Amino acid sequence: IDHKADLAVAPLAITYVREKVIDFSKPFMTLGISILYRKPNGTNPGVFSF
Amino acid sequence: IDHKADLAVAPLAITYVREKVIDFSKPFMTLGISILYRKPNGTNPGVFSF
Ligand SMILES: CCCCCCCC/C=C\CCCCCCCC(=O)O[C@@H](COC(=O)CCCCCCCCCCCCCCC)COP(=O)([O-])OCC[N+](C)(C)C
Repeated sequence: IDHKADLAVAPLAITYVREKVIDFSKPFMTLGISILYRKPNGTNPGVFSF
Repeated sequence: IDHKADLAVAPLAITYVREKVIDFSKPFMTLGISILYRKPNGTNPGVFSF
């Protein structure tokens, strides 16, 4: 906003508030919110696993 | 291009050639190429499968 730079090549996510002030190009990468979880292990099937 | 319209609210996919001629907004829907395939039909091998 202060013209101390020319581009902003970075993980700068396009949102409502930033678009109202500065201008973005079209997205070079799209994404979202996802879930981390520990990969299953199978070292405990229960004691009546037979 | 002939100014016989004002907007183009439609499934008009942003590509290289169309962007060089007309101007698009930022995407309201993102997508890609995916695969149709028939859902697995269970494969019951009969009731006398033993
Ligand atoms: C482990 C140690 C050994 C113990 C056992 C030793 C004994 C041997 C025991 C059993 C032997 C069985 C023979 C094999 C049959 C093939 C199976 C089949 O595909 O047919 C079908 C079964 O229906 C039938 O079985 C029709 C067979 C015709 C008559 C055979 C028995 C004769 C009767 C007595 C005369 C005997 C002579 C006289 C005796 C005094 C199965 O169909 P499917 O393909 O699985 O799927 C369904 C198909 N569908 C969806 C289209 C409906």
